[PDB]
Amino acid sequence: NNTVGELTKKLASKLTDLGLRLTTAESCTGGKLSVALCAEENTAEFYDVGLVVFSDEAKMRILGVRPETLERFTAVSEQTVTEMAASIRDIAQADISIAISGYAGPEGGDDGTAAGTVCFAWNIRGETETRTMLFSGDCQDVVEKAVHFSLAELLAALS
Amino acid sequence: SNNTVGELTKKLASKLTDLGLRLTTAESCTGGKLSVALCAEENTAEFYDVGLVVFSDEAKMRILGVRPETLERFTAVSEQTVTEMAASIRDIAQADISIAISGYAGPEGGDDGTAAGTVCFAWNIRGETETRTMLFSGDCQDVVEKAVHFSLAELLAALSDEDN
Ligand SMILES: [Cl-]
Ligand code: NA
Ligand code: NA
Repeated sequence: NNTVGELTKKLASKLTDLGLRLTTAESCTGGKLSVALCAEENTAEFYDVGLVVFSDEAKMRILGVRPETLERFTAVSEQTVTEMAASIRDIAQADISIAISGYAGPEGGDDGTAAGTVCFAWNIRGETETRTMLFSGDCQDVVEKAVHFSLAELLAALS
Repeated sequence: SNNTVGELTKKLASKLTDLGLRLTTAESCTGGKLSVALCAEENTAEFYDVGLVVFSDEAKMRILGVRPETLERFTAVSEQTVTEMAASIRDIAQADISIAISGYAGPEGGDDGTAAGTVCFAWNIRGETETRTMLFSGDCQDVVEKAVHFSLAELLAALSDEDN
């Protein structure tokens, strides 16, 4: 019913109308979320910084994810993405951030979390919503659905 | 050598993993397409960790530590700016090798009259940096596609036994 391109167009219009700035941190989707947001005609007026990170080490060093958050909950959790989303919003001095962390596949987590499990955080002016989704399909399917969902949820919150 | 981007990343993956080389990227033009290409490789986690995308001059300055004077003297689209971007992202990611791209994908050019399609590249390979400037024909998507391909082909060339 909405393609990713339709979502980014609607989000762009909403964000620019509200004078708001978005940033993203991706640990799963490989930059596909960044790519969708830069595909917009006027991406420059609402989106500046996108980060892609794979390792726990990078999350700790770049996004200030606490080592004990990772110890208690792993990188794929709503707690980790809450920290990722808060850090990147500060780093970018943005109004809104999205953080995604998941197991796109084919392997799952070491703790046996199913492949296709993806955690999201949306931080809007310091207010954070989180979700954990389980997606079917191969890695590219999971990534496509994760990107779509992260955009669709933000659009909904900005009702 | 008439290679798709998928072929280039597969060859680059093998060149890098052979020596435990770690790669990082900073893109200001290609919108993350370079990161996506590198993350699509089957063994991406063995050689690629951090990718940064930035649009603005201020973000290059604050996040990548590009000097204000560099931006004023040479603009963001310059070999001086991408050299600084490549040095910083390499340190931020603790990587062996970095690629930085900054260009005018189009349709608009630079306020200084630099044509749309002008793209600057830096490759920092364990502390030694090569830079180049290219003018790519086509619309914004064409420029981005060619910039991604060129950034990878040149790195693979720099790491080739055939180089002289
Ligand atoms: Cl200086
Ligand atoms: Na994938
Ligand atoms: Na551009």
